[PDB]
Amino acid sequence: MLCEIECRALSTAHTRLIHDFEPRDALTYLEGKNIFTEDHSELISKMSTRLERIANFLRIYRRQASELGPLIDFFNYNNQSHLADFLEDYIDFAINEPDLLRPVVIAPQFSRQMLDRKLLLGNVPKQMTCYIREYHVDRVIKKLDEMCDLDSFFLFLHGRAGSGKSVIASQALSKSDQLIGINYDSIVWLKDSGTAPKSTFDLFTDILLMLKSEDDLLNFPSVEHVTSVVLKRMICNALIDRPNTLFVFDDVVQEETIRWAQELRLRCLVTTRDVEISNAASQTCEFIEVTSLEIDECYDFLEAYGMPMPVGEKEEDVLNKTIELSSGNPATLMMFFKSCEPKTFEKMAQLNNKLESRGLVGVECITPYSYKSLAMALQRCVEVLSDEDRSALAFAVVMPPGVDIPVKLWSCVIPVLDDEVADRLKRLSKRGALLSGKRMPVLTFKIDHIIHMFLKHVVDAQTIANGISILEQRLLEIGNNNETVIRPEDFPKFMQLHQKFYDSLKNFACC
Amino acid sequence: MLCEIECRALSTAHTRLIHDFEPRDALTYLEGKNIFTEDHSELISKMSTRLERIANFLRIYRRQASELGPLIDFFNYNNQSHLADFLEDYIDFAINEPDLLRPVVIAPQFSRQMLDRKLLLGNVPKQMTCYIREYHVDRVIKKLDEMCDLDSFFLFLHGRAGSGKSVIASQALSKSDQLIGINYDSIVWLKDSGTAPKSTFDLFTDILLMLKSEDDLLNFPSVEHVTSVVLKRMICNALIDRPNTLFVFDDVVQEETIRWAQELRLRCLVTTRDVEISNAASQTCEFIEVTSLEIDECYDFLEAYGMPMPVGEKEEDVLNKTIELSSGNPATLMMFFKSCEPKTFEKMAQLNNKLESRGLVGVECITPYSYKSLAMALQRCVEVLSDEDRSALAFAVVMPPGVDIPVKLWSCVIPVDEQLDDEVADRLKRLSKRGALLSGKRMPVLTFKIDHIIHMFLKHVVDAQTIANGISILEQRLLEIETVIRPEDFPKFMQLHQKFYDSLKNFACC
Amino acid sequence: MLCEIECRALSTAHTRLIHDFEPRDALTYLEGKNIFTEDHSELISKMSTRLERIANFLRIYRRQASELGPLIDFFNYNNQSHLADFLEDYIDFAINEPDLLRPVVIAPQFSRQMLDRKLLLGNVPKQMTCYIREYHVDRVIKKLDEMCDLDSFFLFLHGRAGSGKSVIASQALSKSDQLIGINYDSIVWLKDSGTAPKSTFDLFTDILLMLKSEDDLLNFPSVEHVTSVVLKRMICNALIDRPNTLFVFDDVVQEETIRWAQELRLRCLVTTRDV
Amino acid sequence: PLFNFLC
Amino acid sequence: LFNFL
Ligand SMILES: Nc1ncnc2c1ncn2[C@@H]1O[C@H](COP(=O)(O)OP(=O)(O)OP(=O)(O)O)[C@@H](O)[C@H]1O
Ligand SMILES: Nc1ncnc2c1ncn2[C@@H]1O[C@H](COP(=O)(O)OP(=O)(O)OP(=O)(O)O)[C@@H](O)[C@H]1O
Ligand SMILES: Nc1ncnc2c1ncn2[C@@H]1O[C@H](COP(=O)(O)OP(=O)(O)OP(=O)(O)O)[C@@H](O)[C@H]1O
Ligand SMILES: [Mg+2]
Ligand SMILES: [Mg+2]
Ligand SMILES: [Mg+2]
Repeated sequence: MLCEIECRALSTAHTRLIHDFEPRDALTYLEGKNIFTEDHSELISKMSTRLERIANFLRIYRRQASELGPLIDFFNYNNQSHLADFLEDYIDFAINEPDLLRPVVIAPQFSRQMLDRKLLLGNVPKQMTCYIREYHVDRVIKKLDEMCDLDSFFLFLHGRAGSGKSVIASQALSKSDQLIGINYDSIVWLKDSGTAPKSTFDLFTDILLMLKSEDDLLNFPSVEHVTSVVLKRMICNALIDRPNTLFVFDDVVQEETIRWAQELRLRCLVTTRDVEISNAASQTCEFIEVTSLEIDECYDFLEAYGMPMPVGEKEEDVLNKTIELSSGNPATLMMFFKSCEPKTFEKMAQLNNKLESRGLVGVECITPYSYKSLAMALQRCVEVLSDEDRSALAFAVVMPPGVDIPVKLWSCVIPVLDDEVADRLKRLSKRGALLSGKRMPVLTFKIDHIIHMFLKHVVDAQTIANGISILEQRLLEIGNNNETVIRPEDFPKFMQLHQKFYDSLKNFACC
Repeated sequence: MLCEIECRALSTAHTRLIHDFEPRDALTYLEGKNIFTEDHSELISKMSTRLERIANFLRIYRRQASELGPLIDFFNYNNQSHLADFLEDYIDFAINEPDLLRPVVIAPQFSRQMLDRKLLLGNVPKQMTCYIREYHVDRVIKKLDEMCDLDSFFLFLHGRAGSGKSVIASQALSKSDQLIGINYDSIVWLKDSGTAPKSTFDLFTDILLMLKSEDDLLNFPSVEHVTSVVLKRMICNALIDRPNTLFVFDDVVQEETIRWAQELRLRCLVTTRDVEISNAASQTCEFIEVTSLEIDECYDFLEAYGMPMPVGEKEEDVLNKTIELSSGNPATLMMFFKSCEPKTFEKMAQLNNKLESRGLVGVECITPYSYKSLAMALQRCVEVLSDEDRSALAFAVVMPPGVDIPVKLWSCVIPVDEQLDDEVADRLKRLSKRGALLSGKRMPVLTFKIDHIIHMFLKHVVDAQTIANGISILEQRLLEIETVIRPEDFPKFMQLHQKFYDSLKNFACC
Repeated sequence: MLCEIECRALSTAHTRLIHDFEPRDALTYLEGKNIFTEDHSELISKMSTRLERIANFLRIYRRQASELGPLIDFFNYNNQSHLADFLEDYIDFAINEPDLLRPVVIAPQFSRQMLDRKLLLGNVPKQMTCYIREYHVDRVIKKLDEMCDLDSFFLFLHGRAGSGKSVIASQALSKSDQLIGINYDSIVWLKDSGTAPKSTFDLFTDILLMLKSEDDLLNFPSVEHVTSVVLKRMICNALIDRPNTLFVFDDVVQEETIRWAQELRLRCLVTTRDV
Repeated sequence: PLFNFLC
Repeated sequence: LFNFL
């Protein structure tokens, strides 16, 4: 057999091999130097058209000869030297040089290739444009480049709900030209969102079909009933036709997904909310945490869709009110914009009010998000939770939001050495980014605001007042024992510092 | 694989690939340059008719080749060079000199008889002729021209019910000769009107089938039951053979449609009544609003269909009565004409009476509109409404129609679950955005307004009780301590509008 | 490609192109003036019978050449000038004259064609004879002639019940020879009489089948269940094979008929009672 | 009744 | 707890 270079030569010189040539002249010469056979030569010698003898000469020649020699050493002798010169020049531009073209560009407009065709067919969503988060989308692309060599690997683009992960993944595969074409041949982007136990098999069923050729989508069988070992095998089968393929698994909830992904030796990008699913994978696991939109990125995000920036002080304060409330969160920020109607700071503060006295439901709007409101999202994040963690979370209402507070200061409201509290609050921040860990000065956690007004209008109206009371109780129990600064242990006895918000919470439950 | 440009070339030059060509001639020349397979060649070599071998050659080719080279390098050698010259001309007036493509290599073959074929097969409706709204159809064609370059986009031709959008879209794809052929190769026009959750899938099932060849309409599988990811993939599959394709989605109600349209990177014209569905799309969204027919344009429309123009003063007044009543609305105006029987200004004023004492049902008629009366249309617009918005709307009867009035003057009849009633404005906004039932007007003072068609809808339609209750609930707040808005020194007496209140009370004493 | 005149020439001169000719003599001449290819010529040069080489020469020739020149400029040189004279005379009777035949008559007895065959197959009823209402049947034919140019249009032949409309329509398409053959290629005459809401779809189902070829009436599927947008599309599909076609919709009651008729851009005569 | 069958 | 989670 030949190879990619020599067949690139036999393919490249076809416009040429048609204007002047005939395989019969060479048949004897190939019947001779022992690289053909008199039936091969029979097949090529009695053929009506010359295009026949040529197509058979070029098919037939490639199996018998160890190389493309006895075809250069022929176009020479036959006064067809204008051919053998092109081919010897090319063989020189490959035998004599360790450099050619690499995977890059020489037939331009990858703009309809990589952008249009491959993204669309791999079901990659239409990347966002009016704002791009540099750092994160960039690190995704980088960390994807570093791994394109690898045979299988997990990249976990994990964050809060509506924190913007999928969009960032949309952009990281839509910006560059490297990831698709240079680093990976194809893209398969599939939304999971599986909760049932039958969902994790169906997913890889639609992978298996994302793979299958345009031919035989018609032939699609009643594949719904066939074992898992077989669906797995049919995929790693149909995966032969797919050299270096990238997999985006948008919105993973079950670690069973990840297990199949790790049995099928796949290359995976993963947007998810729960980070611990990676313990399912024993492997090169790399992580990228989608933090909350910093106050300045929030500005950028606002400016980006045409929102007027403050002047008076109690307007920049109004907007820091909005940014504080929606504790840096893309989605609810967007809903906020879509619902800011006249665009005035005035109607913005209207919303700033509406948010405290009606929770997230006050700004719920039609948004690019699959969800009417972030509460619909967090819903699931709360359902999946260990029953005990569902409890701890359910009680963490009665804290102060956007305040760093001690573990013991938490031991008062949270159910069951009470380090166990920390363990729950850990599971709780890892699995939907519902809390917030901060190691020193003292092991302390923190509850943000979005993650609070979720729970406000969501936990049992009684349990609010009960957590408030169970706190004022153990606080005073602790009493019977006798800013960038943590609350000291001489002063835990009075959570009254946060009386303001405590008085509001109280008015909520007690009516 | 190719793309939309090279396939736009393969599609534009099809009348030619039909007039002189043969795939058998190219199969041999192409197995060599690596663009086929012995089943590909099997499928194309044994086919009874040539249009079969051609449709398989252009399909398989659009999928198989890394480029559009080995098809220029063939029409040449086969003395069918008159083909490869056309295609190389197009690719050159595409990569190197852009823009020049529409004037030079695409337009000199336009034909006002090929259009009608393309329109018909794309299910585009038969444009209106006896009157054309110049401005709107024009700006539509314009804003469509501006975007044919773009890869995917939404144009929202939004308005009231019966406001005339779809007809205008019918005309906009029927006026120019550029939009179909020059700017876009094909048209697919599909009516939505989906309310169920299965509708948004069935639609794109019929897209998928609007696309598919006359061959393999036979082969249609039990696709009724097949995942969304697969109908979607099946489309973006079958969408390769469709370079620059325009999609009209006539009468969209559900933003789920728009979401599919946006996952499928489609090019969409969209007629709809609820404008907010565009929030579903994070993308290039552009808008054209079909306003109520201006007072002069109504004249134009009437003359347009043979209606006698006034002389006496109380005849121009009869027609300003009609224009006021049907607060500039194509459809009810048309029903009005269709029902004016003898044609006299007299029987027109007869109807003008009939409209106040029988509502839209007094003039409901067989019209090019799918609807007997504008109320059947507004029906849906009222069902879809947020329950709370359904309430606000249900109460806006007891206002003065065709009168500009303050928000607080509205806070009185309009519901709400303190001291700042802005919530009323938010609801009344949702209410104008979603079927154009109200009317927002920012300064001099924040005021809304309910029109007349949109009023006499509610008259003979809301619960007979809620009228008298809204009237009294108004007379309560009514007391506490012309081209000119009513001042805050004078809100305590709505008696200025006593006429249109004596009318609802006489209505509610029946 | 050629066209209707030049292919009418290659078709007309076949009785002639069989008695004296051979494509090999021309193969080199066409391999030469650049209008053939050595595989094309291969296909035509090794063929057992002459009728083979002729049928391949006449099929193959029509794609490559911009015109019928390098075949007149050959029958000349080959002592087969009695051919090239007929063809040059004909090309003169088309290049040099802006007049030929129009759609009319030169193979007479349209009496079994237009009367028998097309009327019967389009299910047009056996026209009345013992009395004809001049004025009305006449104005129908007239007003149909004036519109044969148009792409789609409604003619409403409306009256009282039993007032005689359908019969008049029977006569207007059975009298003249123009409406069928000259002005319209085919006739489709279908009785509606639909009252239910399912009737208006079934009608256009039987249109769709009035259209379909004698082949594939056997293949008729369980078409009863398939959307309206699809029945509509299958019709405007199968309507490609039907240039200028007239539609009689005998006995319409529902305006839904008329709406489909107007979405399907049809040419319609209509007998009805309700105007 | 709050809307005579929506209209 | 949790009104429908
Ligand atoms: N540049 C952006 N970055 C993040 N979010 C954005 C951006 N632009 C718009 N958004 C809005 O934020 C919403 C949430 O984005 P995204 O879908 O990526 O969240 P997510 O990380 O997938 O959360 P989940 O996994 O819970 O769905 C989008 O639907 C969009 O409305
Ligand atoms: N340009 C026009 N010329 C003649 N008649 C018109 C025109 N525009 C509207 N009409 C009449 O008004 C009716 C309403 O127009 P159209 O069908 O476009 O409504 P629409 O905007 O689609 O409303 P909806 O979205 O509720 O269907 C038409 O059916 C027609 O009878
Ligand atoms: N020349 C004629 N013109 C009209 N009617 C005739 C004539 N000769 C006979 N008739 C009788 O009149 C009857 C009614 O004719 P026809 O079927 O045309 O009515 P129509 O207009 O179709 O009414 P409908 O639409 O209610 O069926 C015929 O069945 C026939 O018996
Ligand atoms: Mg997601
Ligand atoms: Mg519409
Ligand atoms: Mg009849």
